[PDB]
Amino acid sequence: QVVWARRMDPILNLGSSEDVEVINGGAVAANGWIQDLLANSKANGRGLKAFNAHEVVIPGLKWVWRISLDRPTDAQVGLVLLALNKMTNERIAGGHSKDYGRFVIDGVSLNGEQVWSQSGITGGEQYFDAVAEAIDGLSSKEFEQFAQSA
Amino acid sequence: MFVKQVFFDLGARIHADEARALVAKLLDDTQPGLVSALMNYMPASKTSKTEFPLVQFSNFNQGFALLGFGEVGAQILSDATPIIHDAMAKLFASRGQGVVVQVSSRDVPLSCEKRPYGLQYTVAKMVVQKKHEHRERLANPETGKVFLEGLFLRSLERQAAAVGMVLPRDLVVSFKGAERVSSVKLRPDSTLAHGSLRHAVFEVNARLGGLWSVGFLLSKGFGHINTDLQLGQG
RNA sequence: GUGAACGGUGGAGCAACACCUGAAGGAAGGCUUGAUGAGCGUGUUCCCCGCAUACGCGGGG
Repeated sequence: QVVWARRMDPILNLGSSEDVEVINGGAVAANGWIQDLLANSKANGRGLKAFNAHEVVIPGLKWVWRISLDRPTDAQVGLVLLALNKMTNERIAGGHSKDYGRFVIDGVSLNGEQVWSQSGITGGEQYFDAVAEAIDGLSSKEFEQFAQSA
Repeated sequence: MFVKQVFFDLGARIHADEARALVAKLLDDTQPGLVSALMNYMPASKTSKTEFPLVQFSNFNQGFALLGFGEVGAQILSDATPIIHDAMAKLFASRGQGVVVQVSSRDVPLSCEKRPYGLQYTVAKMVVQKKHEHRERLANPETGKVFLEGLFLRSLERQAAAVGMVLPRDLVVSFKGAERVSSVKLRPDSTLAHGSLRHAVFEVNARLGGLWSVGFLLSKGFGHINTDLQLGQG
């Protein structure tokens, strides 16, 4: 869908000087900004008041995601399922202010078997236990000599 | 070509001829060349030009508006706008609390195409009589009809010639009726007045695609309306 | 009658074997498609400009 979003200049939408009394310097500065944008309109410093379109996907359609692993430890799989439990807080898109990216996980397949419920993941208890033993004993030291350059 | 329309908002309605008088008075002291171009004066003296007015005032619900026909009038309007807007800003900030002056702009293109069927257009505040002979023609409908047809056709022709575009010369016009007859005044408190038609309806086989001005007193905001609104307005 | 005249550089031969371009990397962050144009006042001979050349036409405030 082509969804259209525009800007105004809201000082081109003031109208009443009682709204302008909040702006310091009086209405003369706002009128100077009016004269600035009309001088830009007759005439490359951009002002404001754009009109743009962006193509988005429609909402409510169902997608598939594939997260595969290459000889994983059970703690790594447990970390992936810990992320998949609370994926739904984050956003699978850009367009942060327009709420774009809200999603609900319909299912999660663990080598084909369905483990997803409404209250997170029901199943994969060995992976979760492995990752619970992995949060314990986790120090910043492993990250430090991972990031340290020779 | 194209005609540029500039809308000036002060929060209160002032009439187009009164705005013309008001605009001249505020800038009379400084920048006389800008005033000469805006009112279509001769470059030597105060007398206005005989030819088609490129820059004319018009009507705006919260103020007045400027019409600049062609590139020359658009440029005159383009350079005139900040000085005039600052003039209203200082004038309305001198007295009272102060009001935000609000501007708007449009660049309406002009077009015309000949069609083999009649089309209806209504014009309001239409001044038609300016000598005694036109008053003599208006007494009998048969000899006033052809005068009004020639006035409308010559108005369309002179506006097409002044804007620099070619108009087909096989156009036929027809006049149905006017709602009211009223006088206009050149200056307030003057005994002289000019007769005028109100809500006149005309039928042209061709179609018009922009702001078109017809008849006399074009610089006072008299007798022009947007045809682009009137296609299918009902 | 050229110190000439006459006279085959020939036969055979594998460039080929092996070898992962790619490991990591957020298209992002802000933004009224709603404004503008479509309705409201003047009551009779007076200043300038051209074609003419004044018998008048055109325009203009």
